[PDB]
Amino acid sequence: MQIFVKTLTGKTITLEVEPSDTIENVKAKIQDKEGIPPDQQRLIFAGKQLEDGRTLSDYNIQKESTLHLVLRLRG
Amino acid sequence: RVLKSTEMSIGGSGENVLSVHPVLDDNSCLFHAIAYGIFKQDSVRDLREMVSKEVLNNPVKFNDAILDKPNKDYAQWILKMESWGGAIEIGIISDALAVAIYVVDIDAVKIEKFNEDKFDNYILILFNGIHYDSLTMNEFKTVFNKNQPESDDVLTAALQLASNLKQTGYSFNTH
Repeated sequence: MQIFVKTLTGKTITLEVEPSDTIENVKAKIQDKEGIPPDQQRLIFAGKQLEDGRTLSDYNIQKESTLHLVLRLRG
Repeated sequence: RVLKSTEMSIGGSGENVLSVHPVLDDNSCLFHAIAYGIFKQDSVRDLREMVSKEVLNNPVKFNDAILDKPNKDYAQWILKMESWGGAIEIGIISDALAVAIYVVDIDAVKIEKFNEDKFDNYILILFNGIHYDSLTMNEFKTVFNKNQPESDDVLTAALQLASNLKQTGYSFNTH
């Protein structure tokens, strides 16, 4: 399966996931591809703030679904 | 000469040095750090306002979920001197000034890049988890260009510096 993640900096990125993958897995996959620590990552799909523990199927995220990534980094 | 703990050799040439340029530890250090890199003349008011403006002026990109807060609230909130800037501010400021901004993340030993594929020029700010500083070469150059050979030597220097700073306990973090 293939999903997309778009950033506020105009970046679009293609992940390869599974409906049973947790948001955490996705966050790790984003770390592995973009070098961003998961604790600095907020993921959003369909106006929802996705939780680390739930899965991709739980949010009906499926083929060619686009996720939104926003970082923290407050100092 | 022997480098200070806040300095790092760049490349093998031995002529060039990367170093922390510390900024005021108040609540607006992210803005001090960016302002130093780009304007070298402190501004915070102007920087806060441009963020707040862009947010108000595009409620579609910066909608309430993205912002974790109602579009109007965040626009007001980020105008307060006690509000900590973060990734959302960096993104906007980067766009508006057509300069990429790279966060050298000490705790992670990573470099988180903003708009690196839209703008070839970038600055480096140093993030210790609760505070931002600026990074300069030879204490005079703050804007680099990712298409030059020097650039990789600089990024490599930034990473080692981050690594040294983490080892010596200047990291902190929160999550």
